[PDB]
Amino acid sequence: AEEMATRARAASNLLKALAHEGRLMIMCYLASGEKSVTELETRLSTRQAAVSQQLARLRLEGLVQSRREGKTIYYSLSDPRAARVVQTVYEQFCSGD
Amino acid sequence: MGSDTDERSAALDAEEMATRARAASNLLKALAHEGRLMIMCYLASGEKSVTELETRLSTRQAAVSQQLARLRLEGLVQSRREGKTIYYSLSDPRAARVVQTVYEQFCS
Ligand SMILES: [Cl-]
Repeated sequence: AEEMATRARAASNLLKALAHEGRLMIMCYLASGEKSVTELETRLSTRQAAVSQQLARLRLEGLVQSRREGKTIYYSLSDPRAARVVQTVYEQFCSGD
Repeated sequence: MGSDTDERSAALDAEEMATRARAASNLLKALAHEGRLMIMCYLASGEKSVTELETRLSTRQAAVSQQLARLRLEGLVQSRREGKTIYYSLSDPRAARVVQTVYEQFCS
C-alpha cells in the first residue's frame, strides 16, 4: 500500500515523460540503435525546432543520453524502464516486429 | 528480387509508427497520473467497487470519484451496478499491459 504509492509516483513520472506523440516517435527510432540529431530531423516530419525541444525534454528526464563527435550529436536510449514501456505500447513494432 | 512489396515488408514504415504513436500517446496521457495509476493497479487484481477503492486508497473523499470518472471517459475502466454496489473493472487491455509493465510485478 505504502509501497504502491512509491511505485505509482515513479511510474507516473515515467509516463508523463513519455505521454507525447513526438517524443514517443523519437524513443521508437532510438529503439533500433543510436541515431544523430540530423538523422532524426530527417526522419521526423515536424520542424527541427520541435525535435530539439523533444530531445531536450527526453534528456532532462533521463530517458535519453547524448554524445558529441565533432559537429554531430548522437542520441541513445539510456533508460531500461522507458524502453519497456515503449516496447509495450508499440507491441514490439520498433523491434522490427 | 527488388519487388515493391518485398522492400516494403523489410522497411519500417514511419507513418504506421506515427499512427501507433498517437494512439499510444493518448493512452499514456490518460495513465500519467499517480492517483489514476493507483486505481489501475487495484483493478488489475480484479473487479473492485468504488467504496472499497475509497477504502483502500483514500487520497480524499472526492478525488477517487473524479479520477474514476476520467478513467471511464477515456475508456480505460468499465462500470456496473448491483443496487448499492458500483463495480468497476479494467476495460482496456492496452492499459492493462502498460500497468503490468510499469508495475513490473506489484498488482498481478
Ligand atoms: Cl508539440
